[PDB]
Amino acid sequence: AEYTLPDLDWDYGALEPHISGQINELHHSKHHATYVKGANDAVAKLEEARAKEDHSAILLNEKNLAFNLAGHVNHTIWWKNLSPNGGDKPTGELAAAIADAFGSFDKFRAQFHAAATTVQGSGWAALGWDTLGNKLLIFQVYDQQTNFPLGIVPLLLLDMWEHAFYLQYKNVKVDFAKAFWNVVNWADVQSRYAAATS
Amino acid sequence: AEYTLPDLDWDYGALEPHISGQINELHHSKHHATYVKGANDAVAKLEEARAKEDHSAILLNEKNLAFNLAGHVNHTIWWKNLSPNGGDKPTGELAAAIADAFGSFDKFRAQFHAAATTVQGSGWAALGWDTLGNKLLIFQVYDQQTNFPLGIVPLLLLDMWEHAFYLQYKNVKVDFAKAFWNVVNWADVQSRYAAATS
Amino acid sequence: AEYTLPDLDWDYGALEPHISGQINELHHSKHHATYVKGANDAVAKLEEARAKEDHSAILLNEKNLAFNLAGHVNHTIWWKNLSPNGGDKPTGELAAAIADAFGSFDKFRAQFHAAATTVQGSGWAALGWDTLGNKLLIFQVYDQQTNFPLGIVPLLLLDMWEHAFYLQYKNVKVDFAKAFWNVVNWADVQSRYAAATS
Amino acid sequence: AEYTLPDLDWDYGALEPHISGQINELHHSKHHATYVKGANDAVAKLEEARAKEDHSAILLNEKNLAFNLAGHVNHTIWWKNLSPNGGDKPTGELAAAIADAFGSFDKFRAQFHAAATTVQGSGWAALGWDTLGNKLLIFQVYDQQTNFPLGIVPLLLLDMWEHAFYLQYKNVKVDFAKAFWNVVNWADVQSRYAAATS
Ligand SMILES: [Fe+3]
Ligand SMILES: [Fe+3]
Ligand SMILES: [Fe+3]
Ligand SMILES: [Fe+3]
Repeated sequence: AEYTLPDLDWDYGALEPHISGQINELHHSKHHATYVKGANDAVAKLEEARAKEDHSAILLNEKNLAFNLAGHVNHTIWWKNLSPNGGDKPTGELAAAIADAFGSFDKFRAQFHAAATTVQGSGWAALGWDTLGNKLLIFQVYDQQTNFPLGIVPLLLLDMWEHAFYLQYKNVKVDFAKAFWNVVNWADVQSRYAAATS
Repeated sequence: AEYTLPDLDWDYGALEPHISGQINELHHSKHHATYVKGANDAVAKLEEARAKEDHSAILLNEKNLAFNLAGHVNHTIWWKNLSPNGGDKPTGELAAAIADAFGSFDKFRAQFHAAATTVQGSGWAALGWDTLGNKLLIFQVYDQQTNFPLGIVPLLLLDMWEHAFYLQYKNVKVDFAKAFWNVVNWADVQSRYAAATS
Repeated sequence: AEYTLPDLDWDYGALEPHISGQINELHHSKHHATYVKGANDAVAKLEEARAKEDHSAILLNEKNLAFNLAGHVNHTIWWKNLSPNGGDKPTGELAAAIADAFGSFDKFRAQFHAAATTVQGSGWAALGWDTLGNKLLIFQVYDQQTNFPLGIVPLLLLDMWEHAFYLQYKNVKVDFAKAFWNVVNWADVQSRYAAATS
Repeated sequence: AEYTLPDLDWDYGALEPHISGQINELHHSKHHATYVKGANDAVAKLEEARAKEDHSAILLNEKNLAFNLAGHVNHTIWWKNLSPNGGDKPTGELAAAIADAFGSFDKFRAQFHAAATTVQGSGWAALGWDTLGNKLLIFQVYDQQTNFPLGIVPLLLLDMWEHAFYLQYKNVKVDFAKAFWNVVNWADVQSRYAAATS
């Protein structure tokens, strides 16, 4: 049926001071809200293309279908990764996963931070699981749909779009990508991981 | 451990006349061969970055890791999708999947063809399963790692890179994307699908 | 010698209420400031690559050289296009240029607005002169360095990066791309045009 | 008026053995031929959009207008840069330009080669003149329209698209990017340069 904008497991301001409630609202209710509709639209148009056997604009339908389903898919997980009782570090299976995968949790943080802070333009930092080589990796996502292989299982995302922190951190993304760690929903992450390795 | 170039379930010329044996060789032994090594390299470099806690070139490591693991991941499936005893149409569960998903198998072919034939530059045509909205969709992949959402399960791919058909079809990709259907490994596709819906 | 961040021909708040002084500062002193240094860096690195005859990271040097020189080049013109005594419409030669080129000034505005408001991610709207076919065209720039032909002469740019209006307009870029017209430096534009046709 | 496919200043095989006559034909008469029409089309469509004040597909019109005018613009210069009586090295003003700009002609070759040989996917290697910082630089062009700043003056291009050498060199682009130098039209380059500095 249709894609729909999902509910937060918390109150828009749950995250201060690390993330502005202000931001959360706009993000969820505005920006997510949107991808959810483009998503639905593009699908719709393909529906119609095929029904009229006219794929003149195929290039454009695949690009909008890609772009919104993708922002929709990342913003959904972004929410789940966030949490007011989140923070510290991962434990057990995931935590181990991490150190063998990146040496230590700090090693991983580090790279994750670099990943995120150097996107040239819009983008995201993502920890995904490689079913290919059963590895744990970090990709630097450009925009919402580019720069990683098909089949990767997402684990922890961190929105680096300017609308993700400009109201608060302004031009200092560095500060925002730091704050980020203080609300990370490790639980959600650990679940995501278990499932993917299963 | 490392990524490795996989073995074909057939003899390089199994596919004539639809695809030149010549091509298959070059493709497998040359082009795939390569992505498999970049893949391994980029991983390696990240290993080293972190070990030297120097992520100055993070942008470049994530881009090479993305680009080769991605060509590696697509060329692997590309092989499996191909088959000398392949062809005709899908049956059962997948075949049904298809008609409710794109109206008919011809409707789907059509769109799939358009998808593929209009890439602006390098690229691929891909049928992937949406775990999000449990849908069956077609994406137009640019290069090897761009233009589709994270978490999509690949089902049927069709390499549209010039090195995929220039020796044979020259500038007429249209002809090649047609021939394509005659060696499609529906079996492989139907399996891929069952698994993803499971 | 080096690229340098240029001086504004006005006071940071000259532009309210159409553009926040706040924004102008950040933009100029922060974001521009930056591209000007990446610009200088990347150049520097190429200098060094060649001096050590090691172009292992060529991919990355060309990408940073492209990306910063490009943001540097667009933000420079962006400033010049802006003006507190700007506005209304173009006159004379340019104004004529425009109507034969896009039918009317409103026709052109319209398209220019659409151009800008639909970028998928970072980007800009640009009016450039085609020395090829001596035409006047509008391109939709992605990020800072992609989506237009080599040799185009820039005439009027409009920054659509989220950091260009989020503090003020928040998620409503539409509103910002409207306000835009009220400070357009037609004079600067008309000069730019004369020169290019010469 | 319209963009038109230009005439070569030589016979399709003028370039063997360095470039296959076969290739030249296909390239000129097929691939160029095409960009010249997309070019004309996209323009046409914008014409129509505006006439119907319907810019729903603006994203797609700007992308096709960008992509074909760009391949059209690069392939045009590509022809001019090529020459049967070409080769050796540049002289006078340009030659000097080069050594102060990249240290030596070999330093420049080197970087130019690296530039070209590592494109990830489609792309080109380009020497352009920076009116910004009056510099001489090399950019790595992705596809046909991405990866360099607006306002760069093209000087020497080298098509790295697979259809530019696969028939001949197959997967060994390295060999082709070498051969390249043997037909470079320095004259054309030296003129291009004089003009740009003027
Ligand atoms: Fe976002
Ligand atoms: Fe391939
Ligand atoms: Fe900006
Ligand atoms: Fe070409």
